[PDB]
Amino acid sequence: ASAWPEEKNYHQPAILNSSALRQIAEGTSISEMWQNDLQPLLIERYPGSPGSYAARQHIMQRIQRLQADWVLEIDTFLSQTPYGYRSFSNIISTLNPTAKRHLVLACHYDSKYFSHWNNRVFVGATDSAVPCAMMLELARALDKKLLSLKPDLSLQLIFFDGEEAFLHWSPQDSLYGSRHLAAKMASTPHPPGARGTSQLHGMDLLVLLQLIGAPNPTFPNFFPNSARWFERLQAIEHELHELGLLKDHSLEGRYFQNYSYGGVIQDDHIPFLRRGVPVLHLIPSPFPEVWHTMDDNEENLDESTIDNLNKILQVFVLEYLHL
Ligand SMILES: [Zn+2]
Repeated sequence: ASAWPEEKNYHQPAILNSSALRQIAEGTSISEMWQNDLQPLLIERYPGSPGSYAARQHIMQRIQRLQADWVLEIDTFLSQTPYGYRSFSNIISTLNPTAKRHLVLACHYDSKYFSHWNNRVFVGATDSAVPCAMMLELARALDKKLLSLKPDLSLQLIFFDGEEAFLHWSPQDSLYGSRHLAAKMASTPHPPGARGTSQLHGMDLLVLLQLIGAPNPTFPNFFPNSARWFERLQAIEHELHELGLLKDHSLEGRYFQNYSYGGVIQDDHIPFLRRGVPVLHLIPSPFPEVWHTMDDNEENLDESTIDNLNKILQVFVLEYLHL
């Protein structure tokens, strides 16, 4: 009986030096991300809408133009909703599908349904268009390094559909895509041909980004079994800061603060956490002031903060993968 699913417990990062850190900082472009990945997502995209379809096409297109060998899968299913049966489509983007272990980054690409109000449309800029754009920018910025993966560990990105409740949150009205994907991966043998391990045993760590893009975010350390990874984000932020690689940033107002949070926050990670998957939940506490209002738009996004977080995340990913 192989003990490979236990490898994640001991996996250590391969830390980048100063020179490598300046390279990562210089290799990501907040303006390119803004125009090529984010703006096309700032549209009404609740499940089943024409916008949902457009969002999904945009995401698959931006991934397909890259050199790395991404394998795209659309996981489509039906679920009961307050409005009756509906169709949903998760987008899964994987490097090295038969690779036993994967570091997983995720966000939801749907936008909460709201009828038009005084000609205003809800586009959920921080929730979660920016997290989506950040994942695409990461795939783009690290493309050359990720191409080299073509430790049986690789990378996977998941864009969940239907994270939002159609009405207000309830156990049955919310997290449609993730409750579905979690159960699916929990009952899918992995790697192919395996006798007793599933795709969930292969998830080294689930890094879920939500509500990112507002000013002064503060991310607490939610789980003891991922606490050492939270610490790495703290170390990275601190070193990028000391090297002068972040913009309009101070240690007093650092994003990753030494402090926990006992309460449960409902999000796409829940269905995975309840099946034993380690989670690093990158959601700030408190939530952006514009949370679930028509003001969660482009105008209220803090550009340098997103840029800083892009650098932190890309470094975290390269260190995890030893790239
Ligand atoms: Zn939301």
